[PDB]
Amino acid sequence: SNLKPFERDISTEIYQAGSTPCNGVEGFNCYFPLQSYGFQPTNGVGYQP
Amino acid sequence: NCVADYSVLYNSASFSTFKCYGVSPTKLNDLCFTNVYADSFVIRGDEVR
Repeated sequence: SNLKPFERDISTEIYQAGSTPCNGVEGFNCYFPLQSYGFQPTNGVGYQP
Repeated sequence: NCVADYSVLYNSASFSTFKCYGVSPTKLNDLCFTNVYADSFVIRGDEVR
């Protein structure tokens, strides 16, 4: 669910987007919650830090 | 002129590629569209990228 204002809960539980939970195993329809971003000096302005 | 149930193919989990843009995967069932084009064919594996 979305955040309430000023909410910071650090979790690494992979969430199940499919019809069956994967129980913490990165598999089908169970993505990793944390996405990293490829900062580059050549990145576009919309993607620069 | 037909209502589409978007849960059958999303929960079949037989698809090796499922990339949706402009709409999220689990809000297809909520939305109401004017028309949808379906393009069916066979492409080699690494070409699907």
